[PDB]
Amino acid sequence: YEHVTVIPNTVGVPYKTLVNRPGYSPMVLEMELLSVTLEPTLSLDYITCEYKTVIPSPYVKCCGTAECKDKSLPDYSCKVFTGVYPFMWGGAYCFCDTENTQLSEAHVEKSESCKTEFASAYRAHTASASAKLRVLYQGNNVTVSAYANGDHAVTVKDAKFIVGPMSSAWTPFDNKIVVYKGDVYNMDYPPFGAGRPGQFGDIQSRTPESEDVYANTQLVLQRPSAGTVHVPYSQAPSGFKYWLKERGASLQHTAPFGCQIATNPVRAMNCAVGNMPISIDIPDAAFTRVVDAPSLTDMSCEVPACTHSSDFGGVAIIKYAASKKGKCAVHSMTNAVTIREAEIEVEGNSQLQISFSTALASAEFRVQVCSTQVHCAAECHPPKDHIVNYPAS
Amino acid sequence: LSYRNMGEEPNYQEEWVTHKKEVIRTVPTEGLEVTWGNNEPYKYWPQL
Repeated sequence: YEHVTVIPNTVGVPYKTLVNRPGYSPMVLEMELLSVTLEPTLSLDYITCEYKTVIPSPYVKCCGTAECKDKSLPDYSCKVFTGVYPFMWGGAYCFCDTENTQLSEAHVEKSESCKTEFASAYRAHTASASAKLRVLYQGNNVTVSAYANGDHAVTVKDAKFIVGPMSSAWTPFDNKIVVYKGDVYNMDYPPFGAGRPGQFGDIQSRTPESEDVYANTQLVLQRPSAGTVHVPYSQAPSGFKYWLKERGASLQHTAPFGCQIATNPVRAMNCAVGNMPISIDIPDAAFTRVVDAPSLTDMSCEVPACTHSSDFGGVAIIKYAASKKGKCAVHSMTNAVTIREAEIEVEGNSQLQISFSTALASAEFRVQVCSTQVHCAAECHPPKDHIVNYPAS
Repeated sequence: LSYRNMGEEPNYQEEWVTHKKEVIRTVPTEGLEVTWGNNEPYKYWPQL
């Protein structure tokens, strides 16, 4: 009626499930999760871009005493250079002799590429589970994607799906992550506007489109240009340049758990940890009765080759004699060997040479031939290959 | 080019490469994903 099982939550596993209704016929379903999605609760705190110090117009009081100004901006500064004797391209800038002053006023400013400057200090909240899995039941292999927590239905081919939650949260979420313009960098977000000198976060933007920005980078004006109209204004290095310079590894560079990291929104594709509770709401009317199918009996299970490898190494014949022709299910009634097919066409007194992938060398695989049992034997020798690409059985 | 194990402890080593190189990747229990340059990196899984 309802088949609740746990598939091994891994990318690309042929998750076989034998829905055998008692007094129905044998039913089998082969589903595989293509992608799981970890979607965290992003909560932006620091806005990260390089801070550009806007130096003002030169306050050359030529032949005149300097006056103070309280530049109450982010990093405003007024400095008095006594001895204002600047000369310019039209000549000497002061017609007065020696009593000129240089008021040097320098303020801070955000990045003019601040739209391109995407430093997102997403203080991460909880994670969301989304999953897309294909399913092959009723002779049909079709995909279904959903918010994979188990609080929203999937319904495909008359088959309900309660997918999710996962087992654990060891995922690519850190505590307060940083979107470094496409990158996931797990970082220590500083005091929001009260950041330390020169680190990643010198110009902290408490709003990503805000107007207040904490920038204490030591933008200090030196003594002025000696006879030249120049405001020497020494500031700290590019902390946004440094954190972009020291970008480090991304999520793909930092994949724990075999994790695959994606951005905007940060998606945890291939969170290879935990098993998936999948509940197929089987529509029971499609479940054909036990008298309905061909009556498979008098079978022999002969392992033609036993090669303990990742591939379907035990390819064994089942000389079976069905009651009538039809598509009878091949169910892995044993624990180890996965049947390469799912339901083979049994036409009559013939041999179905189906393959099973296992690892155990002395293999006795018990299989259900649509109602029947067969415990076949195989000496699974070690395969000659060393390293493969895929996963195995 | 970086390498890292295919499980929880990745151990994601990485080296910028300049010359001809012979990388001796260790077959992990979860295998070894290596991205050498700009393609999707190969994931070694050792058959017994």
